[PDB]
Amino acid sequence: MPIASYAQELKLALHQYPNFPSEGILFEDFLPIFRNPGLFQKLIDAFKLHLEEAFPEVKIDYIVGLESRGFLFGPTLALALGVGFVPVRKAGKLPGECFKATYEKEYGSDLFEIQKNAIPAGSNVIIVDDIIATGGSAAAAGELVEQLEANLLEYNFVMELDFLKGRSKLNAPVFTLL
Amino acid sequence: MPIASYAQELKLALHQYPNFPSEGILFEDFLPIFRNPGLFQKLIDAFKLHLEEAFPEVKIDYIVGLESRGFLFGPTLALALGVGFVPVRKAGKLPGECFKATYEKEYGSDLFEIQKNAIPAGSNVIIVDDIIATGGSAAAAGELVEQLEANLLEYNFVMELDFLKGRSKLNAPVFTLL
Repeated sequence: MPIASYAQELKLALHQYPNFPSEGILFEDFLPIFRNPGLFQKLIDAFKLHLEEAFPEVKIDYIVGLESRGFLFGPTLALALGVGFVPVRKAGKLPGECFKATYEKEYGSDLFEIQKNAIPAGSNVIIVDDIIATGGSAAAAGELVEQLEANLLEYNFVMELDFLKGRSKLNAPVFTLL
Repeated sequence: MPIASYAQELKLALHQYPNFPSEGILFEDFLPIFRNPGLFQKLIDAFKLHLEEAFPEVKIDYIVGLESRGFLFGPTLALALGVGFVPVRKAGKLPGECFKATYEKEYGSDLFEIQKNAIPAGSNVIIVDDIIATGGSAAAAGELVEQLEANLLEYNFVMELDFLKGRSKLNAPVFTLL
């Protein structure tokens, strides 16, 4: 059926890569989806249909995409929904005043930013990305949305993979298409 | 003229930032465009209008976008045109067999990749990105398209900025919207 029909076709288009990006990790490459407009259309329609059914009476203001894979489908989904798109980037890339969030890893940390004036306080947003695994960048994006005094309605991911490092807690509902 | 109207309105949405990313460079941020679906669509319509005039009797097979600002509008443009999208990424990120190209800077280098199986030989391609300044990544992307034995029809950029380091030679015509 509908969302499930699209999910099925998209799953079959993924390419499996064992031991990537590290040994033991079974990677799934979604890039083939973008190479074919027929498949790309179904990816966007699947998320659009999901959001229309998940929030029939709640207004979505922005799609927040995570660098860089979330940039591949997030902006198009935003346009398809008639809403704005705002990126979360690795620190040091965005111009202007930015809110910052840190993801502490075993060794070192990952810094993320979002432009302070990009989303008004009270806005409702959906954070999107390709893969949800350890969840570091997703959790960080969540903190940034909170600093903007915006509401995180849900996270939308294309897939879930096991990067062998456990899972960081996400403080919002999660929908994973595949 | 339609494309003139789009360009003028899009230019007004840009935000200036002195000395970014480094001292002496006057940056222009196009991110506000994506925050407004009406403006975002005008950006897409502007590039569509250009390509329809530039390649009336030539089939475009793929839009190749550069990481990561090219990912913000490249996929969207691709789907709007009904063609495929393929990313060029900084080395070490893409899964699968990849072609490699190096951008030699004065005191370092930037390595780029494209998946070998992403584009069939003989395909017609348009490379897109936000800013054309030094042209380093753009030149590397051109070399990658050549390794795929594909035809580079043109480069499409949103804007041109002066990064104070000259501009590398590009082996294909260039179109800059703003």
